[PDB]
Amino acid sequence: KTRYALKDTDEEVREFLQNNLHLQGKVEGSPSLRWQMALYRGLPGR
Amino acid sequence: APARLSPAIPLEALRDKALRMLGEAVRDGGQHARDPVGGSVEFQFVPV
Repeated sequence: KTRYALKDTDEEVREFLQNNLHLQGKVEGSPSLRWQMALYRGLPGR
Repeated sequence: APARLSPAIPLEALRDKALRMLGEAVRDGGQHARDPVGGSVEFQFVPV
């Protein structure tokens, strides 16, 4: 959202996010995302 | 007066019990739940 606040185009933010693939969540140890992961894994879809 | 000794209490039960609370406390502390045994984490780990 802040990148969009920089008046950056779609290509600019797409390249901006493409270089931050390593910076995913990876906070599975925290309790805030502990139940969210389980709920997502419990979906009837894919 | 033959001054009295300390009151007795089953030591085997006490040692087995005390290990159980400490084992549970260190296990329940990993979940980082919003409801400790006492008022806070201080009252949960210090008395044991």
